[PDB]
Amino acid sequence: GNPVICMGHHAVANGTMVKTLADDQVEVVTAQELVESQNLPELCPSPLRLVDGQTCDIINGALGSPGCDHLNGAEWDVFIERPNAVDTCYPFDVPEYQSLRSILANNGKFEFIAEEFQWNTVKQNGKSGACKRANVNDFFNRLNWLVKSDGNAYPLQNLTKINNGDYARLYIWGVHHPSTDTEQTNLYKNNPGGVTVSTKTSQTSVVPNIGSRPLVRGQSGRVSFYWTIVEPGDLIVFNTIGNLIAPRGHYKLNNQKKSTILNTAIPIGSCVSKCHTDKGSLSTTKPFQNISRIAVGDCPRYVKQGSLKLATGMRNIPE
Amino acid sequence: GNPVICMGHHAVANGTMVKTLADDQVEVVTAQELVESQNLPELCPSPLRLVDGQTCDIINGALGSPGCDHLNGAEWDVFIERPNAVDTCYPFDVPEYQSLRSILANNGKFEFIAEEFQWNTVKQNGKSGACKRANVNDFFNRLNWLVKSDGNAYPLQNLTKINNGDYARLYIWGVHHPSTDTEQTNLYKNNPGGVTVSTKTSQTSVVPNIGSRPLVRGQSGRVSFYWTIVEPGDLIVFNTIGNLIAPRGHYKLNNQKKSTILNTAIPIGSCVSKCHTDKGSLSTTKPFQNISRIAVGDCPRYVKQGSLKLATGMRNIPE
Amino acid sequence: GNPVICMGHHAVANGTMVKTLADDQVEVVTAQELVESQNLPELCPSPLRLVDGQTCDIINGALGSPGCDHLNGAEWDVFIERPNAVDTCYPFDVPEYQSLRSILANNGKFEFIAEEFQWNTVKQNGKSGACKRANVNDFFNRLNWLVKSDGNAYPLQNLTKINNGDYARLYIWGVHHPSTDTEQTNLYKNNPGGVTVSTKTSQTSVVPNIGSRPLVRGQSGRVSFYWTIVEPGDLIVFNTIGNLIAPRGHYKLNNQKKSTILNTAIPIGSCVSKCHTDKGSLSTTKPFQNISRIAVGDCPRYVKQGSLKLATGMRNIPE
Amino acid sequence: GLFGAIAGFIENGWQGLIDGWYGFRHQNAEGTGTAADLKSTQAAIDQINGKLNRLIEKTNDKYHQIEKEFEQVEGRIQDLEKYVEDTKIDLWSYNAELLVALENQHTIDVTDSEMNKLFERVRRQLRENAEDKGNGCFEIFHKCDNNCIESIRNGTYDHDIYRDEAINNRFQ
Amino acid sequence: GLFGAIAGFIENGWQGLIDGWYGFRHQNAEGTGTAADLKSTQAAIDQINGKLNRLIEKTNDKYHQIEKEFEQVEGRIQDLEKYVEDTKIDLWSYNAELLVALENQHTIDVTDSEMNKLFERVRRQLRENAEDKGNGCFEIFHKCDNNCIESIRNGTYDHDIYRDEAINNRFQ
Amino acid sequence: GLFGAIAGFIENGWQGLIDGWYGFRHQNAEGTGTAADLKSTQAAIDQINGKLNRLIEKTNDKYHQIEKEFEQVEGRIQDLEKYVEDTKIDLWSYNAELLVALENQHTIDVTDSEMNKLFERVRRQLRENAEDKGNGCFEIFHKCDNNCIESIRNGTYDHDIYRDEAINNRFQ
Ligand SMILES: *[C@@H]1O[C@H](CO)[C@@H](O)[C@H](O)[C@H]1NC(C)=O
Ligand SMILES: *[C@@H]1O[C@H](CO)[C@@H](O)[C@H](O)[C@H]1NC(C)=O
Ligand SMILES: *[C@@H]1O[C@H](CO)[C@@H](O)[C@H](O)[C@H]1NC(C)=O
Ligand SMILES: *[C@@H]1O[C@H](CO)[C@@H](O)[C@H](O)[C@H]1NC(C)=O
Ligand SMILES: *[C@@H]1O[C@H](CO)[C@@H](O)[C@H](O)[C@H]1NC(C)=O
Ligand SMILES: *[C@@H]1O[C@H](CO)[C@@H](O)[C@H](O)[C@H]1NC(C)=O
Repeated sequence: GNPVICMGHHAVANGTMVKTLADDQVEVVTAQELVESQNLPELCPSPLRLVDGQTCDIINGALGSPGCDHLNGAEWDVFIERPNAVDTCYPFDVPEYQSLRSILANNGKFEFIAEEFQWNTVKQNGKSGACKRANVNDFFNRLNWLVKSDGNAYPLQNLTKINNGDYARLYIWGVHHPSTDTEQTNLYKNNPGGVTVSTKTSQTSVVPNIGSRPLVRGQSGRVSFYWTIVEPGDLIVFNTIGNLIAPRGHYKLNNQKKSTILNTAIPIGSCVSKCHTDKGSLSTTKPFQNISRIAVGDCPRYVKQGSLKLATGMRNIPE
Repeated sequence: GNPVICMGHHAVANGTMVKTLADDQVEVVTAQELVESQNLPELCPSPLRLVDGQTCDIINGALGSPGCDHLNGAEWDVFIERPNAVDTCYPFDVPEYQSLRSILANNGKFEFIAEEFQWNTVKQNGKSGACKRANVNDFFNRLNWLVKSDGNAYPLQNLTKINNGDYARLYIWGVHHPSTDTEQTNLYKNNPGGVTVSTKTSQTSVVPNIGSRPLVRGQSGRVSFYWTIVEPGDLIVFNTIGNLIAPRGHYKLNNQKKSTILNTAIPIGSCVSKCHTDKGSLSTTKPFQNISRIAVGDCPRYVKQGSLKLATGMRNIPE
Repeated sequence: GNPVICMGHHAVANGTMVKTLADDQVEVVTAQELVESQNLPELCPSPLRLVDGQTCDIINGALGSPGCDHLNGAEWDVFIERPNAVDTCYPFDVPEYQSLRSILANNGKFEFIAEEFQWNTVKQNGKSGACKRANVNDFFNRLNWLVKSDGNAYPLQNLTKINNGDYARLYIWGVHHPSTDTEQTNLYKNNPGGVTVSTKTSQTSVVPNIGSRPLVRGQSGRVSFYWTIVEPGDLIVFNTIGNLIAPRGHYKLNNQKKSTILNTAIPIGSCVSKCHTDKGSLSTTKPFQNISRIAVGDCPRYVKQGSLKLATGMRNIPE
Repeated sequence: GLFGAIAGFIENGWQGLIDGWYGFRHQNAEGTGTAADLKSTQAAIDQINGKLNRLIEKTNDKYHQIEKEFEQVEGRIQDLEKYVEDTKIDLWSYNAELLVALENQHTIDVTDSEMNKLFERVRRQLRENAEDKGNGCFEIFHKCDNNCIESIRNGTYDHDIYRDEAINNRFQ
Repeated sequence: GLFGAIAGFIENGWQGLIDGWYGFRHQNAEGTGTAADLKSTQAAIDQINGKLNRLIEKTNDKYHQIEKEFEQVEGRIQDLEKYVEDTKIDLWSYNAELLVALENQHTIDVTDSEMNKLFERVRRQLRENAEDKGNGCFEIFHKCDNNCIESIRNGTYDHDIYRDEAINNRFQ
Repeated sequence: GLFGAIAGFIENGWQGLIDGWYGFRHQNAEGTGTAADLKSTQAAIDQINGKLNRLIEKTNDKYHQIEKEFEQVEGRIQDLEKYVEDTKIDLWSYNAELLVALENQHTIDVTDSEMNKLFERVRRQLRENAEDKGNGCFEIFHKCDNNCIESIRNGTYDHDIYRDEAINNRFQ
């Protein structure tokens, strides 16, 4: 009555600490980190379509500022907008800036469809020294600066586009704010000016505001940009007695808008990944990440903790 | 040393699959589905008070458009607004549309209290061909279209209502936007027009905007509707030199606003339920539902999964 | 074969009821309440910096209303704003009231830096009977009421401040709305008036609105207050032909804005606590509280339940 | 499960056991029989119905909320409205997924445990008169007629009655 | 609980056991006694205080948030503000409800388990010298004076000392 | 853990056990040996890989969301945007913290349980031929050569072969 058989389990020299409900440091044999805390120093151009705006942010890209020609026809899942982007045209603002930028980014493409607007008497294609292309005075190539005729005339404009296509149209137009009354009359005869753009169910009316603004690229005037969306079976009416920065057409809107925009300085590389943060792409299978709340694509969920170890083994009690 | 007694458990031929932390398909003897994935093809008029707007959405109901008379005095927990509703009056917009609609729906009743406004010199009760009732030219029956006297006069209006009641008042008023300068002078003499409505602590000032809009029921003009809330112990002042679409009184506001609105085409039936989705009422005790994020009342919580089985029995190992 | 040894556990006469997954009333030997449901009848001035606005809310404190001098130079973690606060100056509104109040509170200090504005021809330091200090007609001491010269003149103002400091500046300015055309011409000659304030990248243009408002402290006019933020390396331009309620300088903005505001009538006492509700400070280690969703500081998380008992002992089965 | 009875040393369940969750199956000189055990069955049922009632509990009584469907994009405020609802839905879906997995994990452990408690109860009644055969069955080392079997099932079995007979059978 | 000791084969607790959570109660020729078991008591206390410290842990350090009380309705933005806070509160209330139910379920299982580990420890010390009576008690089949009882309680009991006497008492 | 085997009556693990999680260590007249137990090892591995796969599961596929970084304060709408994201992050961080603590608590109990099931399996095979020494080891009361030891490890050990020899050694 002397043989012995012992039942037991494995152990290693040094295991990993994990937390339970009861204990914040239990040593187990193996564990798996669930928080991704490393990123790639680059954005992966695959399998998502990235489009690099480079020196143009997406508003300037949409307006057609100098340097933004490379974004013509561009299609994207994620628009990569650079923080060191620069204004290269006439000084402007957008009253609902973030909303226009959201709509543009979400839509996911720059597909511009030109139209001819039969403007009456006024001179078209007004340019500026603040918006040089090649050198040589120019303007937003999606906009049309209307100024008075050589006979010093600017009559009421009353123009209509009807949408019989199968897609909603995005019209971008602007209103010019002169510095002085003299600047006003020199450009549009009348004083005050005014614009009214309307669809069947909506409208927008703007009174220009004359006054001295800070000098920006040798200009104290400002343009304020607006937009109008024209559904299939709807139509748009342009009404003005001055100061209208007219559109040269419309952007096409996808019925399904599934795209977005990411603001970062990170370079686009050659790797493959479906998850992008403003610090770079993540290449991981972990369920969580602490790298950035700004994340786009098929990503781990963002959390505050730097580490969360899942036990994948029994308690480690060596000897 | 030969009798035997065996301890055991039940089993059935075919059990149900459930998930655990460790296993996504474990067979157990019985289980209970926790996600409601069936709805009724109707809305239950009990025990919640539903009010069917039919051809009038709630804005048109509040303004008093033709066809909306059945909503007078109406009281509701949930306002049922139909997607095939139609405008039947003068073409209008509401600058803060969703906010007015929210306030109306939340308040939960259409209790209109008429007041007489001692308007000076101007002609009242202006009507229109775009707003036919019975045929015969009419208007929003809660609004009063003020136009110039027959002596071609429209003097400054300066009218005041004081609130000495025990409830907050909702005043709905509008501003007319003519198509042409001729239309402007033909209706209100002056040019420009203008309206200022104010309480002790707030105000709203509107300059009419003249211009051609798309033709809607034979009209290119527009009315923009606004609102003012007058607390007990406060008062409201109407100031105008033209274009005011005056109120005929005020709506009563409940101190406690507990109601809402549901947009759906689903017919109201005869069943009993306290939970309504835009697809119909739910009749269930399950804690979750995957039918619609749009749910009103005493409802299961909405989730993405189509099924979640709770084990209500032991593992099934038959033979 | 007769001695006995028994293994057992403790018990008490009456234990505490707790909930499990399976049972909503299990008696255990001891338990710990996790929901804090008691508050102190006071706010603790330590270790957070509280500043009592007393009779001035934070907007009035920023403008420099009569009675608000005690808030000059004030620095806070939490601004304590009293519900029985009173307007003591010219009747005003703020178009984006909550946003200005948020910015002020978040910034966490009232550090005003005076500047001299070289206004041309117009008379400065306009005062009012609705804004008595000591008795004797006065105004917001951070604002400068500009009125026409004694020679009945109010020329175009064109003034510029440049920011070469290391902090962003907050400029608060206003626009006066007269009751009548006579009031307008009596104060600012011209009719209409108008103001344009602009930075390099933003702007704000206001047209005054003439009309009768309810009488408030013997006034039917109103001032509308606006604000402009001037980043380092930016500049601000003031443009007016009338009605400008000018600033006397700017407020300093912290780069890091970490403060907030709490609206309550609760008195500040002498206790020590880092968690404040609108009902008073909490002094607790519990993880949850049911006292108020309005909580500031280092607080338990707010929950709906009045009690949640954590078992800290075994089941209680006495005898 | 944690105790290794159900789908463990109990090879399988009994489809013939239709009036209980747990029970007894015996063989003696008079014949065979299957009978349900009420106490163990009821203990399992109570714990499960208890989960059920705590589960099918809570309100969600909501009326005026926010808009959740949109014809066309508007920008900033609509983005936030969509992001808020999307965030809510993901968090509640996660709660439901985890809840059911936890409850089920626990339910299986509870039923496995109740099976084991029943077995251990009977082992303790039998004392030295029987041996564990390893399959959830006890070999009884004395004649045990229908009354004897029933006394085991209803907990009135007195092991001292049979101890002399059983000890002698086990060890000689 | 899962092990069926507390409120199981241990019929009830001892109100007289005031310096421990678990312990020993004996009867021998010299008299009776109750003594606390330190190791099992401490193991249960540690696990529970461990839950406690992980629970009474975490910040919630918040300053500038959003408005949460409103005099009058405003519409769209106020609706969203109310819906966001209402969503937050419901989710945190659910977290708290579930947390406490899980912790308590687990606490009861931990204390039941520690009771069972103590019983099993003593069973293993006694080897063939004793028999489980079924109520958390062992019948010891040899004279066991106060020193003998104490050697059991502090784990120095040597079963070979008494094995011959105990075997003879058990089986003859 | 709940069963008190690992870091319990099993004093420590075996660093030499490199081809399994659980196993056998014996001593007989021919020598000593350590061998892995496949069934218990595989049962533990399966349950853990099962957690793993349910964990490393789910999408989070999001594109157009809301702004989350801001140059300067704007007021009301920016406050809400920040408060919404901050609320989301806290709730998901809490989910992750709780999840890992629950899973780990459960993983430790599962591995402790599988250790105990292995021990109980072998106890049941040995019947009356062996006694629990109290440290996860059985004293075998008969000659047991390498073939005999292996028959225990692969579950073909027939206790009736050795019962007469073992009973006589145990009790005389
Ligand atoms: C021009 O405006 C008139 C009314 O002023 C309107 O009847 C007509 O349809 C408009 N035509 C175009 C081409 O806009
Ligand atoms: C993420 O966690 C790592 C450690 O795992 C830490 O070094 C890093 O700073 C964290 N990143 C953050 C907090 O943004
Ligand atoms: C009319 O306006 C004058 C000032 O213009 C004001 O004193 C008076 O109270 C107003 N009366 C009414 C009835 O609105
Ligand atoms: C809800 O789940 C059912 C299955 O239970 C599925 O058929 C249905 O499509 C789901 N509804 C959705 C996803 O809206
Ligand atoms: C005044 O305005 C003129 C243009 O109207 C501008 O050139 C000048 O810089 C302004 N000066 C100041 C001091 O604002
Ligand atoms: C908080 O809970 C207590 C009971 O613990 C209750 O009396 C009190 O009314 C609650 N406070 C609330 C619901 O605001």
